[PDB]
Amino acid sequence: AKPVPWVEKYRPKCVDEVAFQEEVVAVLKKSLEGADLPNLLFYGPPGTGKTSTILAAARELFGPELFRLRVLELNASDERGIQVVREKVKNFAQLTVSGSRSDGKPCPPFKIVILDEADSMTSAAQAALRRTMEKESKTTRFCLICNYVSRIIEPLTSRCSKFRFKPLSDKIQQQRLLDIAKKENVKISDEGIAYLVKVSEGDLRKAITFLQSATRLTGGKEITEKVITDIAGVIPAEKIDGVFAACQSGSFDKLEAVVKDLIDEGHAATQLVNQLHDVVVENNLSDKQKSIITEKLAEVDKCLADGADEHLQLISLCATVMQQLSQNC
Amino acid sequence: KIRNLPWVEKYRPQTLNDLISHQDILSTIQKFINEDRLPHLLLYGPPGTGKTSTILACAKQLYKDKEFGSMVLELNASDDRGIDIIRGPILSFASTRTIFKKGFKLVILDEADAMTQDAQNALRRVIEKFTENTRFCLICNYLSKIIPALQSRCTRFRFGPLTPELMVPRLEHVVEEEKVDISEDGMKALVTLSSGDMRRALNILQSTNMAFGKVTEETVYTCTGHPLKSDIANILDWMLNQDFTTAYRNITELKTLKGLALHDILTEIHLFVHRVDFPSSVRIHLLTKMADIEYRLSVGTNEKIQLSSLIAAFQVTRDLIVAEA
Amino acid sequence: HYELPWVEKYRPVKLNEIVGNEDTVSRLEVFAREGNVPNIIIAGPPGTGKTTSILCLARALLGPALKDAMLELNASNDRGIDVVRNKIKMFAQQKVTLPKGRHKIIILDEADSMTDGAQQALRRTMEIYSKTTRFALACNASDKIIEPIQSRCAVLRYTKLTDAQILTRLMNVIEKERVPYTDDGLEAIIFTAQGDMRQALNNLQSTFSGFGFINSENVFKVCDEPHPLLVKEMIQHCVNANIDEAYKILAHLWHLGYSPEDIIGNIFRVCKTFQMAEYLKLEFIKEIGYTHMKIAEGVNSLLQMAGLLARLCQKTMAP
Amino acid sequence: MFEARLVQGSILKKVLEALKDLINEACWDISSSGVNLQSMDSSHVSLVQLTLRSEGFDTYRCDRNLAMGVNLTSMSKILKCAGNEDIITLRAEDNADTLALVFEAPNQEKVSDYEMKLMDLDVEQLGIPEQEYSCVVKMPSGEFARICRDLSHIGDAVVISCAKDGVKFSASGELGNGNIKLSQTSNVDKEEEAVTIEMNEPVQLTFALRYLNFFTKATPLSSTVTLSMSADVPLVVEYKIADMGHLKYYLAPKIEDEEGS
Amino acid sequence: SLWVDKYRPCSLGRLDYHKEQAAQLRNLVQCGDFPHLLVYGPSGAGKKTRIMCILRELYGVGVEKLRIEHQTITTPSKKKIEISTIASNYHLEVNPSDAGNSDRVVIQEMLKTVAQSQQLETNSQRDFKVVLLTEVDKLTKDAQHALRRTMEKYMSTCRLILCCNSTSKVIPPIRSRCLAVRVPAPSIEDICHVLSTVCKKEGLNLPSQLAHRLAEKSCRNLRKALLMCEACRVQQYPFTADQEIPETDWEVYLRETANAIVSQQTPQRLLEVRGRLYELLTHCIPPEIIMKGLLSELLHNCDGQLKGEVAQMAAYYEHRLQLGSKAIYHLEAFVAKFMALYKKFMED
Amino acid sequence: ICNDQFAPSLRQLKQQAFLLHFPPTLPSRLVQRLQEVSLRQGMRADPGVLAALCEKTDNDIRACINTLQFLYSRGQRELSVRDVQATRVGLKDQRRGLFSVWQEVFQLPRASLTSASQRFYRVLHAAASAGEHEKVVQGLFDNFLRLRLRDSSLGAVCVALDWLAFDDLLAGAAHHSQSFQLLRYPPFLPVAFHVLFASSHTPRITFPSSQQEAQNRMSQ
DNA sequence: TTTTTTTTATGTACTCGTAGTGTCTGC
DNA sequence: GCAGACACTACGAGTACATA
Ligand SMILES: Nc1ncnc2c1ncn2[C@@H]1O[C@H](COP(=O)(O)OP(=O)(O)OP(O)(O)=S)[C@@H](O)[C@H]1O
Ligand SMILES: Nc1ncnc2c1ncn2[C@@H]1O[C@H](COP(=O)(O)OP(=O)(O)OP(O)(O)=S)[C@@H](O)[C@H]1O
Ligand SMILES: Nc1ncnc2c1ncn2[C@@H]1O[C@H](COP(=O)(O)OP(=O)(O)OP(O)(O)=S)[C@@H](O)[C@H]1O
Ligand SMILES: Nc1ncnc2c1ncn2[C@@H]1O[C@H](COP(=O)(O)OP(=O)(O)O)[C@@H](O)[C@H]1O
Ligand SMILES: [Mg+2]
Ligand SMILES: [Mg+2]
Ligand SMILES: [Mg+2]
Repeated sequence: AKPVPWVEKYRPKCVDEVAFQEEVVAVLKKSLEGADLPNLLFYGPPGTGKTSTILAAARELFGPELFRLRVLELNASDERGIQVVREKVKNFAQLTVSGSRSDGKPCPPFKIVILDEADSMTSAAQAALRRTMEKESKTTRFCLICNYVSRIIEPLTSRCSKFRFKPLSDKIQQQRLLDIAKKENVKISDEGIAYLVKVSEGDLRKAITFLQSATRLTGGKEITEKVITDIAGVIPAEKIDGVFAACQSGSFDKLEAVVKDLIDEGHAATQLVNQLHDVVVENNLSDKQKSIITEKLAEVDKCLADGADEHLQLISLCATVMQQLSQNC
Repeated sequence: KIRNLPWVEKYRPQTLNDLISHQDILSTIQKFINEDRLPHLLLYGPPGTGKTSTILACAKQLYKDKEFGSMVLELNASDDRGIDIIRGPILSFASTRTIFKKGFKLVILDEADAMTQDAQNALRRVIEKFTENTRFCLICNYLSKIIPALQSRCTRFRFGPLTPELMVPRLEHVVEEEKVDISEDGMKALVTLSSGDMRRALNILQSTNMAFGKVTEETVYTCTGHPLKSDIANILDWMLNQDFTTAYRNITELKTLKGLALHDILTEIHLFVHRVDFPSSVRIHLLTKMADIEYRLSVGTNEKIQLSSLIAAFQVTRDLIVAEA
Repeated sequence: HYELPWVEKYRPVKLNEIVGNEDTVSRLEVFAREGNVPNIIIAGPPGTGKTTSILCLARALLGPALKDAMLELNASNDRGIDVVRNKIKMFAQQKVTLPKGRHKIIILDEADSMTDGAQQALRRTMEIYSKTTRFALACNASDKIIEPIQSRCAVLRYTKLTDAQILTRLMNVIEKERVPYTDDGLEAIIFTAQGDMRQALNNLQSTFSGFGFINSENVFKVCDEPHPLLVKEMIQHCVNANIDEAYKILAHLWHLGYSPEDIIGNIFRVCKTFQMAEYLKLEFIKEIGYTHMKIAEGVNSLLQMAGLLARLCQKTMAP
Repeated sequence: MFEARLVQGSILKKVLEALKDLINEACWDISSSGVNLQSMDSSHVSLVQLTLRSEGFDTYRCDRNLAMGVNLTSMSKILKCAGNEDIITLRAEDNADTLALVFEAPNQEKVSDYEMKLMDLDVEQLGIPEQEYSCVVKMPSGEFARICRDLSHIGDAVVISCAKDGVKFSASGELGNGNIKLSQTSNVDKEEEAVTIEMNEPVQLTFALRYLNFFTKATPLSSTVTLSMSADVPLVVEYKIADMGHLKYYLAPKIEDEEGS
Repeated sequence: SLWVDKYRPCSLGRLDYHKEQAAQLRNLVQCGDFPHLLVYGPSGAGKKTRIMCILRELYGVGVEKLRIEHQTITTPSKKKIEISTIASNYHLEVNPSDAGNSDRVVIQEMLKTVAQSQQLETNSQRDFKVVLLTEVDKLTKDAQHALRRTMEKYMSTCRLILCCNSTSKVIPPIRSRCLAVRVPAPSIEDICHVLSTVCKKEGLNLPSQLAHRLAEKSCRNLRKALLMCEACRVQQYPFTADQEIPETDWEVYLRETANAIVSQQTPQRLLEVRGRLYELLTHCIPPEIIMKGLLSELLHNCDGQLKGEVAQMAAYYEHRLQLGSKAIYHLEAFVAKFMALYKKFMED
Repeated sequence: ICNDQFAPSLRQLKQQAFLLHFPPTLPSRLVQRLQEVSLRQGMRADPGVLAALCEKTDNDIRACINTLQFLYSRGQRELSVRDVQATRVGLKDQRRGLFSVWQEVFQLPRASLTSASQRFYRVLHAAASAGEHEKVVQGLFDNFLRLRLRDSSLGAVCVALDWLAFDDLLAGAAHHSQSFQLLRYPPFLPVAFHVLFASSHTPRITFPSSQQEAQNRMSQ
């Protein structure tokens, strides 16, 4: 009787529990009946349910006893070089399809190779998969899972049927979160669940983690908006107004002061970029100033995605918006 | 009999008459085969155009099923093709006679761009020395990764992209052999989204038929997730006709409503940016900004900021285009 | 019996049948007639006739003693460090009875594939046994062969064949094969050959087998126009900051099925030897490399190539 | 249900060590007549045809015909830890993938069950012509192995000729030529060491030495080997096992071009 | 033992600041089903203290008995690499960045063997083990891509507490899988209270002005504030209000380097500044901190209409330094660009 | 006997051996010897065309004799200027030293050959044929700030450092993505310096040591 | 008129040193 | 019959480079 975190306790065991990804779920439910399952390429943002969907499909297709004989799951936590593709994957694809389900349910006549996190594979190891996928297609199937489809080569893009996992909408995510909170005997207000589905941004894993952590923090009592704002790392609007007032002042000393105060408070630069972007696109600035400022915001977000320093990028963005705000003064 | 196969492998052109597009190249190869004048071939082109299918149909036409394992040596990127293989099994296959029936042998080297330059340099005198005994077919997607010495020895055929006028009857044959209800706009959307590729047109057809049961324009654009032409025209009209806030709200509502991705929006807006009679200074700025936005989407970057920058690249040039007059 | 293709069927067996590089081929004819040939390294483009010249010279020098007084090695052989010591040196030490002015010939075809250690070991066995044996090396990239080996041999360099030199051999093949033709068809074959006799014979045989007549459209239905002939025009359009014609050529190359790597390789190849300002050429090359890093990292679309063209046109207007 | 039973483990070890560097994968064709294996090498130059009889096993049952394609490195590692005097059971179900090798330890106390996963290669049947040959030679296998080892030191491609006199081996190499000719060696006390010529028309064909040296590794299987040669059909090396079956090796001639001069 | 380690709190109830976060962290880890944690904040805020307090709250007092364990890992290039590990009977502490670019081999081989195995004793130890990945912001993206399926598959028997300074260097697949815990730096009042309590426990008297100057000079770093307070106690026992506070040599060397930059704008001065930057990179100073110190000292000498351009150039060359591998090229390019801008501003 | 004294395996020999370094042979003695060889073989040649061969083969006796043996044969007796001046017979690729490449980059040739495109291609081919690309990059990095630079606004220094960062980014991307077809552009790093810092002065080029000393000190 | 050293992350190719091991000699 | 000596191939280890 050990406790388990809610991201794994509420993982979809079957394909009916996967939310909002209606096209790929419908394809896999047709393949459960006996339709010809093609090669799959799942791609999309994190937390949308790419791994859970194919694991639920494999569990529905093969059952418990045939998962070790029909599914080869390789991810980036193990070595996937050119020799792993040439030896291990090809010898798995060349195996016979034997073993039947003992519970009387039908079993498909193919194997499944789940090459999860196919971004990290090299171009040579991806090029070695091509005739393995084409030649052994009678007895095995392939499911490449990635976050960026540009890092997978165009022959493997052509060989697989591409499914893009959209970010979950607020209706489906709110319904799933309310079902999880109902099954866990915890109460969450409407403002709390609205701020939760605003914060999580289509990441259902982040939403389940925030809901579990808010349940553990409050002890099982009512979850308000304040605990969601506390645990979500959302910068208060007073800091954003102070940053914009420092930019409207036109003095770089106050700009350095507010940047150092935001850095010393440990706020993430991505959250600051998101909140500054919302303030910039939702005010009465001119179109040219908004244009330049949003272009600098996109460049700063790209630089932070490449592991640049937070303080220098934030002071460059703040200098740009200070120049734009003091140009019209 | 019925088999559980993907439609890109269930429906493969086993003969040269089942391929659609490259009629002059296939006629020349058929006349090479019928006159027994088959040279070393170099098939190059974009993926999904039917090069491996062409050489497999030629190998099945040349050799019978009782002797196919001794006359054809097919090696690809899943096999080890180092210089010890060129000096080993390939040279011994090229330099020896046949076992069962007298004839010329065939060494198919699929994905020849994946071979190392040492192997490609070792292949030159193997190709030239045993021209009478064996024939070589190099197939690649990128011709630059094949050395010019091997490009000189093999006559090259460009298997270019499949035109959508010739892609339609093969798709109609696949549809009539699978009992699929498809409309004219569904076939048009299939041959538009394929873009000279019959793998992606079969995959999309099978995925749409499994997801929805019918193949129309809306079902194809919903299963693929690609935006429609009207959505791209609306996005361009909003980015060129109104201010930043209203265009941002309308494009954000359109993306949240239909679940669109910014990569496909960027591709279709790039296609629209050349049809619109922009000034040449405006077009350079728009292409540079859109290329930068496409490059920023390849990493862990928030897509909302990149959507705002995509709007910003046109809101910069609105007053420039208007005051140009 | 199976009929050979016209590249291997119409390989020249005499040195007088080799067209192109008339001075070097004439001196090789004189050396084959008289003897006492020095060590020779022939460098040049592919399909020029370096292997044909080496084999014809060796055959005309030896005659009946070709099987016992010649050692031919290729990149298909081992020719490592244990072969230069134990096979080439043993053949140079081997006694072969030959007439005067004739020596044993060690043909080392495609000498770029040899390692640096093998070429270092080759030096003294070439220098010592030169009274009895001679060396005839053929290569494409002359920089791969080291400086002592090039000093120990006469470095003959072959240039690309002219259109008249290709046309003479093609007319010989046509009169041997009774191929009907027109002048624009042979002009198209010369255009698609690009200084390569192998490609000229292959394109002629492909057109004759597929259509049976040589005109321009029958050639271009199977052959293809060269890539740099349009890449030079699009680079010239990028120099004059004309983005529309440059994108027209880029879209024409994109719809023909060329990958972004091949297109950017031809763009770099044209920009390396283009006739423009040097600082502008360096800026062009740096922008090509910056785009090619994105092409190699995974993002490779028509938008990226159009952005590269826009950046090349922006480099002109920004001094 | 397929269940064969090798009375001793040495013969299977010799068979799988003969084909280890040659055969890519083993295709055991199972019938009521016995166990058949027709497999080419990785270079598609050689061919191996092993035929083991049902009477040679301890117990042999076969309800339906099977065709079990399996990897050879795994079976080599399984048969490496097998005794030479123990009974080895091969088991296979009707619609399963586990080919089971059951044997005993060299201490002869504990049992060992090693499963193998069957491969799913669709291999077209190679038609053996089974025609008459223009040269048939019965010679000892040890002398053939010795003469192949002695010609491997001289060259790499060997010209073997046969006529009314007898077999003849030539190796035109870098050191020089080595020409070894044997005939009528039946006048000894032994019966295995004898050279007998049966057919008429002389043939001269050139073969690789690596494949001949791989073929000679089956020397402990048979005391007397048979060489079959003709102008069109390939080189056949026939080993006749005592009470189990036979083994055929097929090797194609090389392409040799005469001098123009 | 220094003052940074003598008076470190042991439990979550003994923290001087962020007491509400201490109560929330005690409520979070009580049930045992808490997810992976990503403790992020500025250096010296108290992240490692709160992680060790979380470990005490989970297990017994046996988490303070630590030991060095050495592991040898074989790379795909077959190069044996030695990695140290702080370990206890309940948890492990690994810093994979000591393997550098081979850090992925730590994640694929060393970590998964920890994750794939259950525990020996399940009574003294709890139902799960804890792995502390220290400084995950210095991990390569290959290692962070190797981390995610290990974090997702075995999270019921191995919980992980990643610690970093900036979450921008952590990939969004890793940040999606863990709860982000923000530990801000203590304010001036909190650092003054901590220094006053430390001086009272040592039996000393500390003025409020000296503690305020220590908290101002430490830039909200409590470790450096405690070290500066102990150094001020050592160098002069009577605590004067205007006592001279000792300073680090690399910071004053950076100040002198930027003074040498702003003093003259010539290629000879650029070659001297490049020598100073090699001297700084020689002593294992990270290049982003060199860039930050150069910007913070050069902005004191610029005019009001140049600071934005100088900060934008500093951020641009910092990003190009992160994209590359040789820091001296981008550092000297930033110094040369600033010299050109400064010469243009002063002559016009 | 060796051809490169600065090999890493011979340095411990250089501290113990009687180091005799060969200068290139004098053109007058070489021209006289080739004239004597041609007179012995019965061939006529003016000393001008023999000096042209000498400057073509970079004072190589064996290459000049082999070139004369091929060019004479027996068809003609008098050697012509255009036969030696042609690139078809006798031209060989020499391996340039590092200091010769740095002298070609940082110094203009003294006064056809006055066009900038010929100097561009000559510097590019010399830096390509020299080899040891990283040593050339380190020498350019350690020697370009010691010149008497006319660019007082430091624009040339900034674009040179941009080119160096371009080289570093290309090396990182080629060693990261395993795409080595990006290694055609860093050969244009030396020639770029030839467009930036070409002077008619006589610069003192020192061997690069800063990036190795800093690496050793960082490791210690 | 001027010279030392190991990082980049795989994949391949070359070269060289070492160690079980089958076979031959001898009392 | 069994200990010593011979060459034999398989395997471990170090190094370089990858472009036009
Ligand atoms: N569509 C969904 N329906 C139901 N639960 C979901 C869904 N998406 C995510 N979840 C929950 O969030 C957890 C994470 O889902 P995953 O399938 O691992 O996400 P993911 O697609 O793998 O993200 P990446 O790209 O691998 S970081 C699951 O275990 C579920 O508990
Ligand atoms: N011309 C064509 N006619 C019919 N089907 C085609 C054609 N081209 C492609 N296909 C389909 O695509 C499948 C695979 O085509 P391939 O032979 O792999 O094409 P390819 O151009 O050689 O691909 P690459 O370049 O190797 S990824 C075939 O089995 C068909 O289902
Ligand atoms: N100058 C020529 N005259 C006549 N036929 C030629 C000539 N050059 C090439 N050929 C033809 O092209 C074939 C190939 O010639 P090769 O000598 O093999 O080319 P190559 O010069 O060796 O180029 P590489 O570097 O080896 S690919 C010959 O067999 C001829 O049929
Ligand atoms: N609540 C507290 N009370 C007193 N001292 C503290 C407290 N929190 C942290 N410290 C001290 O401040 C320093 C912070 O260092 P550390 O805990 O390692 O955090 P970080 O990892 O962010 O540097 C430690 O040396 C610790 O002794
Ligand atoms: Mg996943
Ligand atoms: Mg293919
Ligand atoms: Mg050749």
